[PDB]
Amino acid sequence: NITEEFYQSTCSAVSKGYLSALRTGWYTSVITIELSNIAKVKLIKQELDKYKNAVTELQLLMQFLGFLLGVGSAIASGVAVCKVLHLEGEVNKIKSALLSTNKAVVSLSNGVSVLTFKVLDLKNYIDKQLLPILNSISNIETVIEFQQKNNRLLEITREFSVNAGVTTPVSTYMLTNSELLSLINDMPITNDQKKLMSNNVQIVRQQSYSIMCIIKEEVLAYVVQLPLYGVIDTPCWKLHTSPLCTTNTKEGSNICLTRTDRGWYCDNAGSVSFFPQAETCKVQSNRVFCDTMNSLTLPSEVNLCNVDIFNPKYDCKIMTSKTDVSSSVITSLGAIVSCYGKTKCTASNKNRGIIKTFSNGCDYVSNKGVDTVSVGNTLYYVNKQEGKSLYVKGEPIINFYDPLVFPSDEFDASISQVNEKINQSLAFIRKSDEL
Amino acid sequence: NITEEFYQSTCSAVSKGYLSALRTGWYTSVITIELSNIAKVKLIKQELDKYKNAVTELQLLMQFLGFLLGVGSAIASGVAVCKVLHLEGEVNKIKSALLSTNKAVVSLSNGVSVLTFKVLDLKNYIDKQLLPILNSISNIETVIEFQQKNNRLLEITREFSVNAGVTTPVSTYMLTNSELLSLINDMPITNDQKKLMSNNVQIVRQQSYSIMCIIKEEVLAYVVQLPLYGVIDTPCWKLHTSPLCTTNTKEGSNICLTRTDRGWYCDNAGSVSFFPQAETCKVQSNRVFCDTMNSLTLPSEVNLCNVDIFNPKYDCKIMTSKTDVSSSVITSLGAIVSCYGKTKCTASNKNRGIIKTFSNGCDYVSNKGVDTVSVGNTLYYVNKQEGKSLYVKGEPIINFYDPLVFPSDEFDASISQVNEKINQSLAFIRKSDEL
Amino acid sequence: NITEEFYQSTCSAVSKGYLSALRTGWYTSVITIELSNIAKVKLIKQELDKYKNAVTELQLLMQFLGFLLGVGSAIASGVAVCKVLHLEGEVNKIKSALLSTNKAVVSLSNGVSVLTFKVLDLKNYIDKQLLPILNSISNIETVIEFQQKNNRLLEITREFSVNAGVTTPVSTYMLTNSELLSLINDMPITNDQKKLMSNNVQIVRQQSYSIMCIIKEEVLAYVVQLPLYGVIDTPCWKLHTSPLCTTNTKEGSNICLTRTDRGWYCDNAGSVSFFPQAETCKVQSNRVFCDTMNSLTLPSEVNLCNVDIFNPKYDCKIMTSKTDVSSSVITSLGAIVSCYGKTKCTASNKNRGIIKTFSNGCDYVSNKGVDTVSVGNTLYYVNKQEGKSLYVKGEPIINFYDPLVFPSDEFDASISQVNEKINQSLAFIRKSDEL
Ligand SMILES: O=c1n(Cc2nc3ccccc3n2CCCCO)c2cnccc2n1C1CC1
Repeated sequence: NITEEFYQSTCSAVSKGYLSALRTGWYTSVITIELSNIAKVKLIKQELDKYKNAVTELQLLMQFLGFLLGVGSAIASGVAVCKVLHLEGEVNKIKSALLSTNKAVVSLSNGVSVLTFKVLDLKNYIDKQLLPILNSISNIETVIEFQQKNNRLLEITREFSVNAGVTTPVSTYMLTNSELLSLINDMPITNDQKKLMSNNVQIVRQQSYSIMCIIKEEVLAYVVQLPLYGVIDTPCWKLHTSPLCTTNTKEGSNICLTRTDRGWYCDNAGSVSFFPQAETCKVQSNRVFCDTMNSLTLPSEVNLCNVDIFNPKYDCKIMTSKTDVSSSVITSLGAIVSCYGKTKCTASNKNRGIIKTFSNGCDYVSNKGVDTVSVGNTLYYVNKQEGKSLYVKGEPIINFYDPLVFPSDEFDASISQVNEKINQSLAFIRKSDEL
Repeated sequence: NITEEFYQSTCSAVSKGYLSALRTGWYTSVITIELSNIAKVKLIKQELDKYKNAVTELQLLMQFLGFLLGVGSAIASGVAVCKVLHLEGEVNKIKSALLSTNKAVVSLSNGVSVLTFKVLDLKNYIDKQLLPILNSISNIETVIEFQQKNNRLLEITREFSVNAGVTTPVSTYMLTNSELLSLINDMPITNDQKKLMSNNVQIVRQQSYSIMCIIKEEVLAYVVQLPLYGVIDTPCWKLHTSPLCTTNTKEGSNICLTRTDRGWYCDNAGSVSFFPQAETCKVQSNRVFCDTMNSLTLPSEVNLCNVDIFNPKYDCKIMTSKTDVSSSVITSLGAIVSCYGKTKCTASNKNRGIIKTFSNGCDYVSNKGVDTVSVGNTLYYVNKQEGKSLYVKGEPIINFYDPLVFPSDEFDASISQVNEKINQSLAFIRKSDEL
Repeated sequence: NITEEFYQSTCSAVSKGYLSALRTGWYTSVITIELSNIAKVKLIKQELDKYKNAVTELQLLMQFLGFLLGVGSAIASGVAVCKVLHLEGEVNKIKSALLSTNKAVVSLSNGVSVLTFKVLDLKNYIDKQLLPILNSISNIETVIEFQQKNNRLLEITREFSVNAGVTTPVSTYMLTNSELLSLINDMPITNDQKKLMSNNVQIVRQQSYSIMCIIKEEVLAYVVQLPLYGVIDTPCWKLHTSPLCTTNTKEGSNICLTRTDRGWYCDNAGSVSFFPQAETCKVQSNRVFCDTMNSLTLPSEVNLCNVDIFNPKYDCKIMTSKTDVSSSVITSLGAIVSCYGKTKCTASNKNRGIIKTFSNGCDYVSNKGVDTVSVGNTLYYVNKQEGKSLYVKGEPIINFYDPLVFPSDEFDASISQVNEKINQSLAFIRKSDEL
């Protein structure tokens, strides 16, 4: 299962063992609620005005390397469908197909065959239960049943109200679990995809959008926009990097280097999907949920940067500085510690206290027997996930650089770019020498 | 209406056709709820203890270029009013003016004439409905009416609880739609401003704050802080930029350049308001809602950077790198595609599939007939907004630069700054030549 | 109390007078709800199916200098406990200890002695109130009491549903105020710590996590993860910095410099905790709530950068540019104004209007008599906190630099790094001179 290697030479760690679940596409579907246009009945008269107020609100609704990412439009697929429902006869084409069945496909005269779904029939209820008796007296409940149907409308309306028509995650009121699962059952997708979504509906919900579309002809329509997971069960690995600095006694005489390529990496279609912001990803035990909108597509060679950062096949990205501050990175199965200067850095067991005091430099410790890590005044709990760690001994590459000609304000840089800068300044040095 | 030009020479696009709605100021108003200090009645006894618990909770409450932005204090206007209500007699000055009318102006003895507003009178209700009968028996409902008044208190209290006294957006419980609209009617603002806010109350709500102020003398007061839109119906345009790189076969021999000045631009008072984070802005069809807190004020000359980026009147901002990664930017009426290296970049129609395969470089495609764009493993839906696009053919300016003396780690840079760097290094070259 | 000095020489301001409250550790505790496994009764039959649906949802849940910060794992302490509850007999060890008392310590056979707490006993209720009568008829309410117990379950379930098992802030449904306060009473902490948390429960709530742990053996368990405030009542001060530029008439001939070390500073354990993102901190009157996860530990010498930025004991961090844009920073007791170019910058009184027009450069004004500040098209309200300001006159240090050899794209830089860059280029100049 989960494993982790630490590289002393580059102050970085890789956690492998994970399986992908990447949102690669969207599945849109039109969700409809049909509406009515209007002593134990005083309850019903109350709920009935809660009703009109919701309808009223609804009508008011009308009238390091992350900077390298592109810029999408997350709900462009859903709004594309909404804009079509505004065509005339298009709300009736839906209203007609959803007469004798609660789920139908409406060819929207735009290209898409959209799955339409009537989740709530208030129009029918109010007109075939409340309307005949509103012409004084109430039976049994009924009162209960209406309060339940209606409350859902109020919840949906409250969400669209506070979010100005677009919500996420998709609540159980936008789409109940039984509705969602039947939607999943009728998706043109592999059985693996269906079981993945069913075992993780709340994650699925979190990657979905609900877009308020239209109120017209006693019908409320919103578009639910669900994730397509086109990439599933491919290898994933997370890269943790921390500043690697020299440790000369004299303050400010030090140089530093950080691999800037931290994030999630997943094998994808012959390339590797890279996610520079490792919080656009959510881990569940050993399954990594990601969104390809927040990714770059890179050559698979990129993994060579961990094995060997000076390699000729991929140019590994680094940043440089003279800023030797202490800090820690909490990995999947341990902790990276960049201890510099006068800082007090330790690792501790819950019951025994400090078991390791860190030297200046960059070091690593596994969660096996260690509960917390301390850098300066910052206490970090480590992840207590079960796995195996490997410490890969090696000379910190920062020691291979002469501080005199080291370039120290590079951010969008790399190993070859830095060497190029060094060569250039050694050229100048050997040319003034001959003077 | 909406239109868009793409500039091949600078890998950028401008969407024009939009109308401004900029929050330029705040409108504060004190909102008050008067409180009471204490078999079908067992319901009322229940709601009455829900009441005391809310009061209890309430009392506990007491005792690219974005880095160039300034730093405001969003609720400083509202807290300014709150701090005054803590003066003595100031809660009574309010409580006295709101005796026979539900809406009054209280001169707060600080300068401001604040609009005071009593939205809920629980004190009166409990003491003139529940208190006389609590001395055993219940009439009719009444039970219903109290549950409704009280539920609002509980909703307001829940919001102030989970947000530690400051909430946004302002919910329909903080301020109902009928209350908000009457507030809007009595605002010292132009009719255009009133219709704008009325046609978009949920957006208005989203730009408002609710600040819990005080509980004192059987009175709950919070300050609602509503947006003033001082700039309305002025031209707006959004700028989309993407990395422009050379495309030499040999990996890593390439240079790149990105216009760093993407964002919203709105004509404002003889200058142009620039919003570097184009998600501090929300578009509704063709109206752009923005906040001037998140803006810079620039010369109107800034638009010349699109027509002609080498112009003498404004120095256009760019960043440089050697990092030729592929990506896409989804514009208002199409997509910009920066395809580099081995990446597979295409555009597709829903029903027909791939209709264009992109060459290495920077290119553009309109939403007219194109539904999705693909860069590497990333599928992007384009916006299906109705508009007209224009492709402005031109030589990519990156081809005008000799890679040998190109400065490649500039972020906070510009066209003239880069030329200055180039001149300097050509000076050195022509001085070593004469050796 | 609160005071503020402005430094004209470096365009910066320091607000002192604050007292710390730093989350330094976590306090975890297992919270349990015991569950049942199954005409006025039609209400109860309703609430009973709301019940089963919640249980159903719950079971589905199973199966400038911020870039210098380290990377923690916020809920690693809580999940550590959760993973233990999944051991066998571990849910029964809890269920057994919580038989005759509602609060017990369960030695989890892992090391920790965790505080276990049964907040809601639905199993007992349903089986000792509803189950004997479900074998037709209902007494009194009871109906009310069940609706209240059950509603809490539904609220807890709704939160865990929409947040996929991890929530924050911890709601009054996860943990009521009376439960929280008893938890606080039994914490191994100083009386100062207890009074601090009791006077600020909503802030405490905002720094807490609730982590859904397990459903097993008619028991629901979640881990509430509360903040430990190990540092309390130590001096804090916030640093405000703004761009300091030259003001030569000719556009683009100017140089700029910004102290990049803005944020919160708190005295902590012989060092100083620095918080580069001053919105990971929340002020309540004069108490600063912070999280040490978002901090660096620095030498106490760092405060010398305000007194004297050219000092030999700490190297003060600055960034440089040629980008002279106007902006403002709203401080605790006034405003910093960086006015450059053609921008219109003013300060105004509510009742009197413009009382100061700013010259080009960097200037400051206190909240005493000033209500708003205007830079370009941006209106800023100042904070109306009561305090004393001091303007420290001084030559802006930017005027000490020759523009010809000034390094203008440094971000991760400092005063000594810049001088070093200058010396190097003056070396080259004096060596070409002798030619
Ligand atoms: O995003 C960046 N940049 C880009 C960058 N370069 C610059 C040069 C001069 C002036 C400003 C510059 N900025 C803007 C940084 C604004 C952060 O709030 C960085 C440069 N050096 C070190 C870390 C950097 N990061 C971190 C990932 C957050």
